[PDB]
Amino acid sequence: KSAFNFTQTTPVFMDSAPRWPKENPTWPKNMKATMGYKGIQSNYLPTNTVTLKAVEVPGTTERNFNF
Amino acid sequence: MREVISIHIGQAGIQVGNACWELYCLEHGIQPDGQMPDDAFNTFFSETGAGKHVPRCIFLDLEPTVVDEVRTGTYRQLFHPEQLISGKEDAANNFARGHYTIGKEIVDLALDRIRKLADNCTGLQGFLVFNAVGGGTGSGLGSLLLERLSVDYGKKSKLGFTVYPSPQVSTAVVEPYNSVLSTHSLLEHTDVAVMLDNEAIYDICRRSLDIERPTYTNLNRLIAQVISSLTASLRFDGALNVDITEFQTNLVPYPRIHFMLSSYAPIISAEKAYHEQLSVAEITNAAFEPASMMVKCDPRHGKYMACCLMYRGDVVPKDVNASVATIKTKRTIQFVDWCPTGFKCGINYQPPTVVPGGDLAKVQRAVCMISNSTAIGEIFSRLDHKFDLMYAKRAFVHWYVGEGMEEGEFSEAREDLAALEKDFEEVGAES
Ligand SMILES: Nc1nc2c(ncn2[C@@H]2O[C@H](COP(=O)(O)OP(=O)(O)OP(=O)(O)O)[C@@H](O)[C@H]2O)c(=O)[nH]1
Ligand SMILES: [Mg+2]
Repeated sequence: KSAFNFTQTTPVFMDSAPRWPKENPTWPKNMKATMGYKGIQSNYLPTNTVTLKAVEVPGTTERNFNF
Repeated sequence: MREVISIHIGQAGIQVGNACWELYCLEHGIQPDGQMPDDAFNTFFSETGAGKHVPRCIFLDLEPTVVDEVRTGTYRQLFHPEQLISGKEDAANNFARGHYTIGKEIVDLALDRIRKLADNCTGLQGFLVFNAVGGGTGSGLGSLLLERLSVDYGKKSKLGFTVYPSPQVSTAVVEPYNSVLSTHSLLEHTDVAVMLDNEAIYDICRRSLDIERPTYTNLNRLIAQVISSLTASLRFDGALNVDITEFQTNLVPYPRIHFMLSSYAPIISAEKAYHEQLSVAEITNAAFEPASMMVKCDPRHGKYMACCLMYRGDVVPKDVNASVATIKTKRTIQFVDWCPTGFKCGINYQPPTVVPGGDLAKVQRAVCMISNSTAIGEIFSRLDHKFDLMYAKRAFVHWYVGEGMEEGEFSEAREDLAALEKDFEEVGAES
């Protein structure tokens, strides 16, 4: 394992400077991306907003999608 | 969006309906012909494809003689003719006929209207019931109708503004009975039950309005001023907006105790309003005044478990919290131990409106109080006394049993009051 200079034995003499594809306080970490889910699933088109219900009747499926 | 469905049952139900619906058509500039010269009204109406705004209410009764007046009066182009449901014969001041004989064949016609009325509102806040406990239509149908509303809708909020039999003033002899039978059907089916008596509002007409010729057309004009002050937050912008759900949440401690009183203030003629200033602290003192109660009950015999307050007009919160602070120090006013709080206060920038030819005064400040007190166990005991006074002789029974009933219905509905009596002392535990 010579010609390799392993990390477990590299005195602080040897040390590396991190380069761009890596986070560091000097260069800016530009924006990232995530997936935002469909919305609240329903039987009509999924929506983000919750609405009132006329027929409450615990455990029943009644809506007025058409407004 | 913020939409409610108003119901009117019996005669008094529609005789207040002619007052409330004379108020809203006036409070939104709605001409009697439907039209006018958003959401300011969408609580109570619905535009059609042609100009008009039709109310989302239901006038239901077994007497054509009171419904046809609406069909002939100036407010006839308003209602969809189908909503004004009537009947061939009446209940004849008998709880049976309103519950077993006649009521059974028209409800389906009523419900098909309610269903057609539910879809047309996108968000339903809750039903409003204007009942008249003491007759056949008001009590018998109101009983049968409230049940069916619980099966079809369940936990939806149904308020109850039901005029109750008065101690002294009583225009009937059998109204003890059809009142008792009604209790179980309202208790287990209505969400909140405001009460008010025809006598209690008489004296308020005597002292305050000073109209020595009071009739029903006067009393109905008062209840309009209550609900307009109550549903202002549904259709008028104002600090501390308060809806129906917020209303019953912090007012009904137990599922059983949902009876409460009402008080409006100020109630002043058009001339003493010139001998006056009507400060927010003065009004709210006259609101908690027992003489300004809309029920013949005494608040100084019981304890306040919760109070609601709908102010209206040029009012700011700094003044509400200040006057309320005084009453909390007042010793005349008690409070049960387990509510150091006890006020849910509401404000509305829109002052109440006055009806031309009305008896109140144009004022820029008003207060409508509703309090859930335990003193209401009084007005609930006189009925317990008179019912047993007559039922010990089987008087008038052959009518009830002769129309598809038996005797058990009396004892059930009798005990339902007995159990409900002790609850009004249980909650006054103080330990
Ligand atoms: N505040 C108020 N109370 C009324 C009015 N009209 C009747 N009442 C009261 O209602 C109670 C009787 O009930 P009614 O509605 O008249 O009769 P009903 O309940 O429809 O039963 P039926 O006579 O069989 O049709 C009495 O106590 C009346 O004083 C009114 O216009 N305003
Ligand atoms: Mg009647």
